[PDB]
This record gives sequence, C-alpha cells and structure tokens, in this order.
Amino acid sequence: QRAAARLEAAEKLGSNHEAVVKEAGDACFSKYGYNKNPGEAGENQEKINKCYRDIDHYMRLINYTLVVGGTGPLDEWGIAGAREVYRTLNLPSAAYIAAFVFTRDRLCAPRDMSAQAGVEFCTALDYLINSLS
Ligand SMILES: *[C@@H](C)[C@H]1/C(=C/c2[nH]c(/C=C3N=C(/C=C4\NC(=O)C(CC)=C4C)C(C)=C\3CCC(=O)O)c(CCC(=O)O)c2C)NC(=O)[C@@H]1C
Ligand SMILES: *[C@@H](C)[C@H]1/C(=C/c2[nH]c(/C=C3N=C(/C=C4\NC(=O)C(CC)=C4C)C(C)=C\3CCC(=O)O)c(CCC(=O)O)c2C)NC(=O)[C@@H]1C
Repeated sequence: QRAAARLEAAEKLGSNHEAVVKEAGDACFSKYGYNKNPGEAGENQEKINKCYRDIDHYMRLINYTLVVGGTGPLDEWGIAGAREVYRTLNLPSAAYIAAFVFTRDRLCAPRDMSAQAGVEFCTALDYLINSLS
C-alpha cells in the first residue's frame, strides 16, 4: 500500500551505490579541491581513500532507512555524534554536504528509478543535508 515507493528506491540504490557513492566523491572534491592540498582532509591517499568510506556509509544507512520505513537506522548510526567528532578531526561539514546535493541532483524517474520512489530517495539525502548544518 505504501512500501513499494520506498522499497524500489532502496533496492535500486542497493544494486548501484559504488557508482553513486564514488560519483558523489569526485564531485565532493570538485567543490573543495583544496582538501587535496598537503595537510588537508584528503591530502593523501589514505585520508582521501577512507573519506570515500564515509560516503558509502551515509548511503549504506539509507538502504536500511527506506526498508524499515523511516530514518531509524540512519539516525543513531549516523546523525549526531558523528558530526561533532568531525570537529575533533577537523573534517568540514560543508564537505560532507557536497556529496549529498550532487547525489540528490542526479536522480531521474524514467531513467534511474521512479517518480514517487525518487522524491523519497531525496527525502533521506535532504534529511541528512539538514542534519549536517
Ligand atoms: C535528469 C536528472 C538528468 C539526467 C541524468 C543522467 N544520469 C546519468 C548517469 C548517472 N547518474 C546516476 C545516478 C543514479 N544511478 C542509480 O542507479 C541511482 C540510484 C541510487 C541514481 C540516482 C549515475 C550513478 C550515473 C552513471 C551510470 C549510469 O549511466 O546509469 C546520465 C549519463 C550522462 C552523465 O553521466 O552525465 C544522465 C543523462 N540527464 C539530464 O541532463 C537531466 C536533466
Ligand atoms: C569526505 C567526505 C571527508 C573525509 C572523511 C574522513 N573520514 C575520517 C574519519 C571518520 N569518519 C567516520 C565516519 C563514520 N565512522 C563510523 O563509525 C560511522 C557511523 C557508524 C561513520 C559514517 C568516523 C567515525 C571517523 C573516525 C575514526 C576512525 O579512524 O575510524 C577520516 C580520517 C581521520 C583522521 O583523524 O585522520 C577521513 C579522511 N575527508 C575529507 O576529505 C572530507 C572532508
């Protein structure tokens, strides 16, 4: 009666995330090509190599969100305490939000998923964009 909407999306993301996560990655370091700089967020392939894990992680908990229904998994396992431990590491908040809008911008209904499926695929990416600010 409702599930199908969220369901389809999660599966869609499920079978194709490494291509959407990586996609976001490159774009993330496009708006902030200064992170590459020496002594910066992804200066070296080990701090830029793992930063990609953080993208699969946020999208990881989204498959789980649109399956249990709400933003339950995403929450505790990535909504608060993750953000001001970045403050501890000096991992900018605007950098994390750079992957999201791109992810949310790229969608398409006839080509990538569906009409109703998408507006909720963008509901948990925006639910995260808002949480990071
Ligand atoms: C409508 C938004 C605009 C449009 C889109 C467009 N998308 C691609 C290619 C990709 N975009 C995606 C996005 C996803 N794939 C998924 O399965 C999911 C589910 C989580 C999403 C939202 C990805 C990863 C790609 C690369 C792989 C692929 O071809 O599927 C293109 C191809 C050209 C390009 O990369 O720019 C296009 C045409 N076209 C417009 O210009 C629209 C306004
Ligand atoms: C691009 C987006 C940014 C980037 C990221 C970056 N990540 C870290 C360190 C951590 N990021 C996470 C994220 C999670 N860990 C979790 O446990 C969860 C929730 C279950 C998630 C989603 C965490 C917690 C850490 C820290 C501790 C650890 O080593 O595991 C780093 C490295 C840190 C350092 O002090 O060297 C990086 C590089 N880097 C960028 O360029 C961006 C701004």
